[PDB]
Amino acid sequence: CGVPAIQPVLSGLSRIVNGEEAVPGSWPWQVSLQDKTGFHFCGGSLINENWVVTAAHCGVTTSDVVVAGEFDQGSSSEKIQKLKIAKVFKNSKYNSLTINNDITLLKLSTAASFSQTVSAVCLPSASDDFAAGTTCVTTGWGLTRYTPDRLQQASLPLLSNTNCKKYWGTKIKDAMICAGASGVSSCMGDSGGPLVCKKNGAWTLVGIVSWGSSTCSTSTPGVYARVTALVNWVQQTLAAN
Amino acid sequence: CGVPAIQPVLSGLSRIVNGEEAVPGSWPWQVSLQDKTGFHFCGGSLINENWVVTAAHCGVTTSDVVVAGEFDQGSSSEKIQKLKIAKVFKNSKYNSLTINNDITLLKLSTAASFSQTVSAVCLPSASDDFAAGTTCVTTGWGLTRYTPDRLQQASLPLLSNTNCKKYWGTKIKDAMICAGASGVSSCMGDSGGPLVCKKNGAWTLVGIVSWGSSTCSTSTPGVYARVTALVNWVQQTLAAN
Repeated sequence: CGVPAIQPVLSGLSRIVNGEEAVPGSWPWQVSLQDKTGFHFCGGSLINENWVVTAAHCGVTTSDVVVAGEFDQGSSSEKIQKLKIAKVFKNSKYNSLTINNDITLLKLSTAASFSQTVSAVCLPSASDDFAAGTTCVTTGWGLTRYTPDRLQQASLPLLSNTNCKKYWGTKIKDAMICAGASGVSSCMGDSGGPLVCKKNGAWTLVGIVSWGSSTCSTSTPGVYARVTALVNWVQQTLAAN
Repeated sequence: CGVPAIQPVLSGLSRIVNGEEAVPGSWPWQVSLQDKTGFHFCGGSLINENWVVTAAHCGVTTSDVVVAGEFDQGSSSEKIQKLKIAKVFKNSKYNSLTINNDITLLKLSTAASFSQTVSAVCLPSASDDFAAGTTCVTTGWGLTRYTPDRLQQASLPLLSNTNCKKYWGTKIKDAMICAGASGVSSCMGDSGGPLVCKKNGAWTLVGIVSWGSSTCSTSTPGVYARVTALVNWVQQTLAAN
């Protein structure tokens, strides 16, 4: 896990304004979530061939589909896997008013076929420490909400929650983590999309997109679900189903 | 319904900055929603002795309590009714990502005792037309989220959805309505709290608080669930339960 067969290329432009285009297939856990009608509404991350992790505030149901292997949402030409959802597991601690504990698991009906362009992100241990100032990467088609239809990426640093409160105040809870405000926007991440950091040669899922600056400010950090705080619940859910 | 036994007094100060204090008991349908621990997290409105209407994004469950007859949340001295919730009816069309169709009904276990300070707001017909520019009133303890602990009120005008889109863009859906940006803030309304307008001597529930300006701007309108679009669902739910 965490080692793409097609390696990401990250340039200085990933650090400013709205990031830059990714190399196709270089973020192989990134999936798109489409509703009954084919409309892309959220992101998510494969954690193995049968399970996708996304945000609870996406409100995914079993009439939505998981789309793997995608790069260009405007191309009907690329090999993709449209996978049906058999069951949705929303974290019971999710507070839909503060958006705290913002995580949901999706169990697929049939397994994805892992390949060079479809494979799993690594999950952290609950005890892992990702320090403030660490450069991490967020990816998604979140800029289409306002414009390129190809997968974008940005490099942005983690913040301590204390420093994140200077921007967002009391909305920041312990199961949250912030990144950005470094002169680059966080809006390329879809709701539910990944924030990953490279630990010992492998990319690890550190955050899930919860919300960001209402104006895509380059000086306002994104707020993510903190995966260390929720990974025990993830592993308990996989073991019981 | 819609005719308080204690009549509201609304002065010019209800029109600017953060509104003004209400006369005690003059908004008798206003309830407070408290969790297991007594913490006030949302508002709502009585529509009869057995049913409270609030917003779906409040995520109310049967371990929360409805508190009626309140004025001063810091006073342990006033007569109030703490009412248990027997069942929660979230509108199935609620989209937790756009906050569209943001309405939930609460059926009480035991009826409230209606009085001078506890009584019901009127519901509109689906076909009622509340025109842009109509002065309406929002009430709540929403300023405690940042400060007075007594019930506040503000007068603010309705906007057409077209004009509301100039502020909020594509987040405005048909089951929504906006009010304010007239030099007064909308933040005194709790999530799920009422927006009422006086039609033929009776106060009618026109909106339910969905979200507002992240900085409580006096030039940014509040966004509410549009009750005309959801009242048929309300009446269908009351008739089947």
